[PDB]
Amino acid sequence: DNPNNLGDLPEYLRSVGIRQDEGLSEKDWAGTRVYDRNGNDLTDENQNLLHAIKFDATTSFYEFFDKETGESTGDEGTFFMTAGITDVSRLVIISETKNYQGVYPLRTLYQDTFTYRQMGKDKNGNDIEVFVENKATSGPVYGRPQPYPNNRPRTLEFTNGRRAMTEQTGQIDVNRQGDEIIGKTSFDGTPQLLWNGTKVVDKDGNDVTSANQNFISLAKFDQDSSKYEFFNLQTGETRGDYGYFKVGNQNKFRAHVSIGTNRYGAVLELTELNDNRFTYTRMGKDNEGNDIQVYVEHEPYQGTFNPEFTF
Repeated sequence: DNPNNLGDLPEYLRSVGIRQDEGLSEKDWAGTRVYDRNGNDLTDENQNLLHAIKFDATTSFYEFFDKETGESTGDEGTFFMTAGITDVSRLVIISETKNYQGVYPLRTLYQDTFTYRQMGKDKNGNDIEVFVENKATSGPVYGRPQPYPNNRPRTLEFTNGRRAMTEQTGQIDVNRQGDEIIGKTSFDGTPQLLWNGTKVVDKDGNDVTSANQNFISLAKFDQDSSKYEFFNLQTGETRGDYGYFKVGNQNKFRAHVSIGTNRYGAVLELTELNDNRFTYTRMGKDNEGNDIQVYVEHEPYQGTFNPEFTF
């Protein structure tokens, strides 16, 4: 029925963010106005913040398009709304073609309006926080009641969409959200799990951890806030690599944006995901220093550290 709802959970048990992602996926969007926090109109000074958008929750995929033509801008990638259960809601954009990431606190998502906070420009070219208002260009009118409503059809179409992800090294659980599998919280929102990288292997299962040590962390995920942080496995100290994460696309990738000492985004294909192990794949090294595909295995952490998030 709803392929994004792994485990067929009633809505009341789901994160706010995944429900918001689904809401965003129902409509074509276009940037219409930009305002400062007081409500003063700065649309003319921030035209570059305004585009047309299509979102797909199931694949956690977005693309931007020209408002005039609907032609792609060539910017596509991963998006998600943060979980929003124990922390505030933010839109995360990880561009897979334009090599940037953005984190935009939610201001409004209701009916035909989607507004978030972004850095923009005031009348004098000074950098200021602005609110970027998007309006739906498809769907209902949202006026008076209609027994027989005349809804605007959708028109945007993705150029490519999310690629098919088929790399597998072990069982991949598809009956619970991957955020729950790696970032389980208790009823009151307290994260319950810690993981560590155990080894890095090549496609034949040979251990190449020696050549890929910096991929090994003590990792902490929280499904209720979408927060992650990576710590030095041996010292328990933060690596300065922390921000927001999402397991998406029928649990076939883990994506994250680092907002710490090195600004980057990652979209990593998951090849195993279960309560005993998760594995992602990316390019790494062999011991001769050649560039090879590697697989970074993780298991539940058995050590004594229990680090708090540093942000």
